Amino acid sequence: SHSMRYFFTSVSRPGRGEPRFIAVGYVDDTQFVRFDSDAASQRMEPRAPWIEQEGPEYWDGETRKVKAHSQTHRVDLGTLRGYYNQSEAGSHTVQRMYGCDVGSDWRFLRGYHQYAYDGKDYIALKEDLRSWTAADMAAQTTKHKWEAAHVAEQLRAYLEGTCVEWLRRYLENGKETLQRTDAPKTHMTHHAVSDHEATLRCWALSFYPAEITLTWQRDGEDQTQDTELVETRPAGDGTFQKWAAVVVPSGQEQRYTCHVQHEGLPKPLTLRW
Amino acid sequence: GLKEGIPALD
Amino acid sequence: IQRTPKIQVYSRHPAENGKSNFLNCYVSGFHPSDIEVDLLKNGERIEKVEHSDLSFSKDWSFYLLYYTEFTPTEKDEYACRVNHVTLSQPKIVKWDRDM
Repeated sequence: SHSMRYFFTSVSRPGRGEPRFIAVGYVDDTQFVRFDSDAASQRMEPRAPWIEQEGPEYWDGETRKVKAHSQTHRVDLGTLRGYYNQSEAGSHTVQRMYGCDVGSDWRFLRGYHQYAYDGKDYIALKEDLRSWTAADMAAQTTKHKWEAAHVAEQLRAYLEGTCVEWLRRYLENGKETLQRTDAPKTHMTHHAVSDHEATLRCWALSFYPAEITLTWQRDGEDQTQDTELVETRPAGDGTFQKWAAVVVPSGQEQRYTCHVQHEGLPKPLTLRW
Repeated sequence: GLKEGIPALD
Repeated sequence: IQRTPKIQVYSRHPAENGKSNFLNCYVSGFHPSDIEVDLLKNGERIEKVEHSDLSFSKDWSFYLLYYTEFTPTEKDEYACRVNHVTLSQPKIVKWDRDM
């Protein structure tokens, strides 16, 4: 399973000038391109070595296209302010995500195109890539207009065809990293809270992709009481980190086992103190 | 690669 | 909508005194996007602090990684200070070795 995803945020600046626009591109959990209106180049920039392989015609295209995306969102911010009957004094946010998934065969699996205003669902293309999920009556108006203009049909042609063609190209060219898994480097730590009570903490580091499961079990039986899970987090170097802890009576540490599932492990690992 | 054009709301 | 940021502060690699490393402050689950994140060494603001490109999760909330190079010691305290419209006053999370 693989994906390509583009994320766009536009933020109106009522004090002066035009909205802040930030675009980012991903293949699975690897960011590969950026654009930022506040940045000085006014180009789509590379963020992974394997996309720097692309020639100038690629960078001119993506820059032209991303600037046109930027304008579309500027205009959208105006439309929405009118629809929701808001003043020009407030700063508002528009966000768009689109992209495609492929299965292990590299064939079209799924498509995406969804949109939010001030952080709430507005309009989304449904799984079939033919109909829409409008959240409220403003979005309903957009739904009727987009149906009339055959927007679904146009997005479908990209997401089913051209989108997967790029993803395929990128997967080949980035195969040394994008198609390599990095298994978690695991270990455990002990923290005496008192004479009676102690904390075991089970660590997963330097792993890719981000998807991982850490579970504790006491005496070979899943335990959720007295545990904690932190959200999975980026190391900074393209890999991720996570941990899980459990509070345990002092001297009972050997009952408890940490279980680690991840794509880069052929079998799940088990750890014990 | 980005789509050639995205729909405006209006 | 308005969601408060979740904050994690941690080292990229396991921490050893006198060994160069990266101090991270991951902020996530927040809205709107405008936010202030500072890394602190014994209370003072660190100056060459870089950050990731704005993005967001399935629920539209944003996340950012703020990071800088550093060489820990036994004495030096490190922390992330975050300010956002959802917060009464800036929130400050101290870095633990249980990172």
